[PDB]
Amino acid sequence: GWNAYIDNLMADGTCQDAAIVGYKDSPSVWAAVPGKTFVNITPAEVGVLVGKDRSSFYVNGLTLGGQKCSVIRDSLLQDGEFSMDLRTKSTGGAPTFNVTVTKTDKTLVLLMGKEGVHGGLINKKCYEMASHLRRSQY
Amino acid sequence: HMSLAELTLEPVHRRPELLDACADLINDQWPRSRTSRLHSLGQSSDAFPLCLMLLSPHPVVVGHARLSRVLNQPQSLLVETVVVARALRGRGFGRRLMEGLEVFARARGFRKLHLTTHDQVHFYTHLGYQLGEPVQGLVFTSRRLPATLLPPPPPLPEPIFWMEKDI
Amino acid sequence: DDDIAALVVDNGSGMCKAGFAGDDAPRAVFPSIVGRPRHGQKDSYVGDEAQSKRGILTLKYPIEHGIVTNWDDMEKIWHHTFYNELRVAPEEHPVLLTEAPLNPKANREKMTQIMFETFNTPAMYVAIQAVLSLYASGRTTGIVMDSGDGVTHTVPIYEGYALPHAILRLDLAGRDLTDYLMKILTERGYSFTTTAEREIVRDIKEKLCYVALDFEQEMATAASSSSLEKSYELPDGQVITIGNERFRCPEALFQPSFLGMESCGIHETTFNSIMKCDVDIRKDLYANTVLSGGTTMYPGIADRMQKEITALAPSTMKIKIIAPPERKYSVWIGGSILASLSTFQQMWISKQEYDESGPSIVHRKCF
Ligand SMILES: CC(=O)CSCCNC(=O)CCNC(=O)[C@H](O)C(C)(C)COP(=O)(O)OP(=O)(O)OC[C@H]1O[C@@H](n2cnc3c(N)ncnc32)[C@H](O)[C@@H]1OP(=O)(O)O
Ligand SMILES: Nc1ncnc2c1ncn2[C@@H]1O[C@H](COP(=O)(O)OP(=O)(O)OP(=O)(O)O)[C@@H](O)[C@H]1O
Ligand SMILES: C/C1=C/C(=O)O[C@@H]2C[C@@H](CC[C@H](C)/C=C\CC1)O[C@@](O)([C@@H]1CSC(=O)N1)C2
Ligand SMILES: [Ca+2]
Repeated sequence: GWNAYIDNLMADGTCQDAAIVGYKDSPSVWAAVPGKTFVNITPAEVGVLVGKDRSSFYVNGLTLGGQKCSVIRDSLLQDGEFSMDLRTKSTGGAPTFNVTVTKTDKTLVLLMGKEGVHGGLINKKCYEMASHLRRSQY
Repeated sequence: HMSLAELTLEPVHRRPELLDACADLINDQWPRSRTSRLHSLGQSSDAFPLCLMLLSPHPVVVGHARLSRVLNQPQSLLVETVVVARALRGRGFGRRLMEGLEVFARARGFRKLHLTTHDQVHFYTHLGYQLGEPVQGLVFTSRRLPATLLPPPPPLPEPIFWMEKDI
Repeated sequence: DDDIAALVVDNGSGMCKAGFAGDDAPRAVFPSIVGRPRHGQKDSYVGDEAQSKRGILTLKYPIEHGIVTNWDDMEKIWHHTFYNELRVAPEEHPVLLTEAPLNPKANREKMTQIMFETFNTPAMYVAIQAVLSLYASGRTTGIVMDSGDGVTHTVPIYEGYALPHAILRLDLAGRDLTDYLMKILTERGYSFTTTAEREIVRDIKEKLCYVALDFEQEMATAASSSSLEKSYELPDGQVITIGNERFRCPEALFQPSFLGMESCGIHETTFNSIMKCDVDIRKDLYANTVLSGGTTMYPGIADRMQKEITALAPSTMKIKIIAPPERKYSVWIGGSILASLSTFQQMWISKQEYDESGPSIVHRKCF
């Protein structure tokens, strides 16, 4: 099933969280790593990611499953790119992690790297899975 | 391959007059720009990485090996660029170089040596190495740098030896 | 084999810095110029050779305001860097390049293509200059104000990742200040007008100019005594004297109207950059404002920034202006750090990745 895609994205050990989220009609997490963050994404969080206001989350930030993140790059609605790069925010010196969201025809693909994993690795990984899904008309 | 010469094992950065001879030795085997080869040897320091030379008094650079510390493995060292001068091979100097590495590393508390190879695997097994899994070496950094640093899913899509030895 | 150290190449509008990852200083610092006969060995002259022969050459800068505008000449600069300044083979080294903030998309693709197809680099990475300067200050979050020879940028950075939406650019830097000092030195009775005379004025600027804490008060001090006047000896032994021009020249960083520009000073654009950023990181930006670039070397610039930022920021806010001592070369030093980190191994674009994905790989992996 879709969990096979979480298995696939998680296989190389670079990421600590992954998910596939439908964003059309009523959004819902199609598949995600249990016990982590993306499994808890809300429709409202999906709406901010794919919404028309692409300016407020620069000053206000945004959340994924309740985890506050800072937007580094936003190309999520741009043809040929369809990706957003973020970094989590923490309190009391706890480590933060790089996140990339890519946007296909029907899904949002989300990846969170482990500590120290560079955002470029995460972005490339998420971009290739999205390209694979777009080619399948997904 | 019984070895008869008096030999010592000394870091390049303590015998800088021999650095040029050491570059000759290595580039003879693995040719690349001398600028780069001289710079690599110039990184040698007590903090690691450091380049050890097997020396003969009557002085000749008989051989060389690079020791580097290992990410997340304080007691490991990565051995690289192991070479005995081409004209002096087959006289036991390669064994004594690798054995000298063990003595040097163990005297400093290291317990495990790691290295890669393809064609010389039997040379290392002969000296007690066996297959291991990869490690990442720590490169030179200057002392002066800071150092603070639901639709159905569509279908999914579809060499060297690592040697180690306990010392 | 030893596995070899990466090269670090910082390409600026005026000066190029090249060296080896892990070193504490670049091996080569040379002008970023290509020279051709005004009216001989070559059709072109590059770097230190063009400098040597500048008397018979028209000089061109392939990098304007931090952006490559002449790719054929930039390729010459890189060829000169590898083979003449560093005397290395580029195909044997991973190469770390620096880029200006907001570097156009097609430029960084072309940068990638040239390194892999023309110089056959086994691996490469592109890092934003300001970010490297922050690394050299021992930080990963903060705002860098990078003023060089051709451009000034204010760049907020979170955990090592520049925030492009809040990056601000100011087409005002050291070469414009030199031009300005030439002009107001002429108004003092002198005549600096030629390209050669301009180089002399640059040296005057770098040796005698400073930033006043209170500009109007300093103008008054200069009018009421000679305590601020200095002397400078030209190559022909003739001696000129410089007064309030010492601080009027760098004052243009804070008052770009001195150059006829309708643009905010560096202090105010630093502030506007911070106010574009996430509410949750502004405190840290205010407390980690880092100066980089040769044009930040003026005595008094940190104090002046502290005072001006304080006037703009909330009265509660803690404001700290850090001027690292090697900030004239912090970009390069920051690249030496980064290219030496254990992590950096995973970051490279490999020659194989480039064959698979093409030049657009630079957009996915380098930010
Ligand atoms: C870690 C890395 O740098 C990557 S691996 C690359 C290793 N280095 C090279 O290939 C460079 C070219 N070769 C050399 O420089 C030398 O041959 C090396 C391999 C470094 C040292 O060997 P040599 O000096 O020529 O031989 P030598 O010490 O006299 O012989 C030591 C013992 O090792 C054996 N030996 C030498 N070369 C061998 C070989 N290729 N395979 C298996 N055994 C070999 C000898 O039979 C000898 O056995 P014993 O009588 O002591 O019991
Ligand atoms: N002590 C000094 N005082 C004032 N200015 C200086 C000093 N030293 C160097 N400069 C100026 O700094 C500029 C060069 O700085 P830098 O190398 O950071 O710029 P660049 O990287 O070549 O160009 P850019 O970053 O703008 O593309 C020159 O204009 C030079 O005159
Ligand atoms: C010592 C030095 C400083 C510098 O920043 O030099 C760079 C590069 C230089 C190139 C032309 C010059 C004749 C060659 C070398 C000068 C290099 O132009 C600059 O001097 C320009 C011209 S005037 C000025 O202030 N910046 C900046
Ligand atoms: Ca620069």
